Amino acid sequence: GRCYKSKPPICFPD
Amino acid sequence: FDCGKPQVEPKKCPVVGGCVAHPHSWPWQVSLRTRFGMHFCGGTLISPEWVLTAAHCLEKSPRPSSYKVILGAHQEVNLEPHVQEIEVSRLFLEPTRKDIALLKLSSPAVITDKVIPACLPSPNYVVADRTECFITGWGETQGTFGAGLLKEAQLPVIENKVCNRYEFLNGRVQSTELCAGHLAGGTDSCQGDSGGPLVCFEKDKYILQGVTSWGLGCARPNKPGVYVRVSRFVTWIEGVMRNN
Repeated sequence: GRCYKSKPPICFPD
Repeated sequence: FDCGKPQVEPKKCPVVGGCVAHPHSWPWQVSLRTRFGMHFCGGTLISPEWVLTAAHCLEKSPRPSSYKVILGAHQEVNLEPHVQEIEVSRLFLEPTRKDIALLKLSSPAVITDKVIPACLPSPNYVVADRTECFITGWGETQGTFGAGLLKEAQLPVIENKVCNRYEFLNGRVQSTELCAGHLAGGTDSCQGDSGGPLVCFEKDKYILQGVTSWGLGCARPNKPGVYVRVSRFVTWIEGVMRNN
């Protein structure tokens, strides 16, 4: 569920 | 000009939540853009030649010429005439792979009423629990208004021991990170804000204490935002600047 807040974001399964 | 001291005083509100900032009250706020003008991250001016940002902002291209920095802006798209646009000449990523990076400007920013560096903290200083800080940027607003304008939000720091509790971020936060946010939800940095500042007012100036990095969504209850803890990287930051 971790998402790095760039545009677009980089999101991960946790 | 002195670092961390704006010429337009920022207001508290009368980025999800928060409010539109007074124009130029956050004069270290940078918009990081591709060569063709897409805003995709923020940054913080920390000296006339240097911008601090998040390392994940740079994954699209390893070439400095792919990037340019927008200084002194308030709007996202229809920039005012005196805004400074400077190409990036060098990129430095933190060498232990933490989410922080330095951009060297191809020409030094001209320091003005609208373009002023933030102050760095002393090495390894730990922002106390509950300290009131500000985040700023042009990121997603999730319907809380202010889209396309520089927004701000006031947020308290949540000490790592608490924010790592199972009920909150459940062990995910490293010691080189800090948490900030309202645990009830509703206020956060969001996509497009990465790399921008978390500043805290100390005595008479604003000190850069965090770099917007990641979260479990944005503005969710019991899920505060996570920021790179700038104080843990000051020694590295200064070494790069002084050797380049």
